Amino acid sequence: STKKTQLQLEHLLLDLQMILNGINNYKNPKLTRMLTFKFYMPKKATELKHLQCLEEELKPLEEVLNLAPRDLISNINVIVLELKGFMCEYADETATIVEFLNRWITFCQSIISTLT
Amino acid sequence: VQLQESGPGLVAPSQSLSITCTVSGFSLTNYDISWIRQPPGKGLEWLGVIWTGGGTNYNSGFMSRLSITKDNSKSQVFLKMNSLQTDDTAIYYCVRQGRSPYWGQGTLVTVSADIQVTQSPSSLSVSLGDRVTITCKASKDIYNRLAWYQQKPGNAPRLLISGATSLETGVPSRFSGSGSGKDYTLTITSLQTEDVATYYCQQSWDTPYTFGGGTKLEI
Repeated sequence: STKKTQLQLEHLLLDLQMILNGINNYKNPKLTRMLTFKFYMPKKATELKHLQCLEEELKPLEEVLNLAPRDLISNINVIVLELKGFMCEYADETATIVEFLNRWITFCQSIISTLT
Repeated sequence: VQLQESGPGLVAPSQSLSITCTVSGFSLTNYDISWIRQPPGKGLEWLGVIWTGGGTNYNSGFMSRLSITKDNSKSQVFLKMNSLQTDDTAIYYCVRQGRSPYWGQGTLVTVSADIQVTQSPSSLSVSLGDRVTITCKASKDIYNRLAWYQQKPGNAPRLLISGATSLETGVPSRFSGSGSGKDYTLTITSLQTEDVATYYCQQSWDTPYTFGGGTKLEI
């Protein structure tokens, strides 16, 4: 159901914005250290099956968040698994946690803006 | 894509070591740059990195005498090292630290007179057609940030596998990587003469980006 799909995408989008806003708008004395870690990034992310590329990075994501999260990542894991239904292709450029979260937020907004 | 190291050749301990890494085919605004060195008869060691966005991280054993800087407009990265001693004699490489790291040629500098990575075995005497397994165990989870390199004497390391399991284009199907969290394996099937070399793993999850001790494969 394109309906249920968008409540899950809206839910996935919110969870990612919660993490972004929690490391952007927050004291964070570990920000500089957290920012050193590099995330693998999707070569292309336009179909829901490309969420495979997000799932594979959930374990490093949780680890980085721990340096300042299990519940949020586990909640995200369930939604990704529901939405994705392949072989992830990664770009060569790697990204900081903020660039990583921004890319997948943008991805959700692209997909949310194609079923409504 | 090219990274070209320009160094002094021979330096006295009274002077500082200055090496310029000039890059082509990509922008320093898009990639982190690491510096590596390899002493004459020894393995590889990671010296430091300058992040895409400007800051740096240095190996704790060098952090008081090392300086890495860069000029985004000129596509150049600069290494400066002071308090030189004879053991700073080494081939110095700059590395584009993307998912599949891209290495410079390396330049030899001669001075005038932490996640541990356990790689096993250190040496392998073997025969053609054989299949060999080299293991690279990390002291912590490294989330597949593990590369395998093949080195023949007189040449820079060649990237075989990146991201634990991704075979680099141009590298024969005989090579494969596997592993998941702490334990990673390189497997070479149908051993051929062109595989005689020393193999190294490197983790790039957390700094310092440490190498394994090497596996020398001789037939």
